[PDB]
Amino acid sequence: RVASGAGLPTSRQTTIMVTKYSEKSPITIPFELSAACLTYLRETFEGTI
Amino acid sequence: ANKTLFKTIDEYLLRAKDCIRGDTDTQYVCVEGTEQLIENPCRLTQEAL
Repeated sequence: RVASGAGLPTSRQTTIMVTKYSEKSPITIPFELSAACLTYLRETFEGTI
Repeated sequence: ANKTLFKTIDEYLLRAKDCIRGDTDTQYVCVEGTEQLIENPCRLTQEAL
């Protein structure tokens, strides 16, 4: 603030507090897998090439 | 304001001011000493533009 002159309505010592929030925006992706890669991922038959 | 030139110009710098408020939409005469005054050269020249 600033000191005032004569006959003028002076200032008063004031404070001000203010909050601020977080805003969420989640993101996602779907991705598909067939049943073939599922049944062929951990499964071996006859040991063929 | 018929005085000598130096006294008239220091009187113009000191006192010859309009003192209009800016809060209202029309041009009321302001309350005294709250805001800064409005000076006018056309007060000294006594002519309008």
